[PDB]
Amino acid sequence: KSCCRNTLARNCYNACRFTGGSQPTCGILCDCIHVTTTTCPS
Ligand SMILES: [Cl-]
Ligand SMILES: [Cl-]
Ligand SMILES: [Cl-]
Ligand code: NA
Ligand code: NA
Ligand code: NA
Repeated sequence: KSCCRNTLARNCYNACRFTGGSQPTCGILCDCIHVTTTTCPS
């Protein structure tokens, strides 16, 4: 349920997940967060 600060960080996150990274890992490595709601903070 991912949320990233910009598109460079977004690509970071998707590639991280695809090559085996857990949610918390990918959030840490790509400066992203996970929410239980339908939208992210600006
Ligand atoms: Cl996970
Ligand atoms: Cl991991
Ligand atoms: Cl997280
Ligand atoms: Na993964
Ligand atoms: Na984990
Ligand atoms: Na982790």
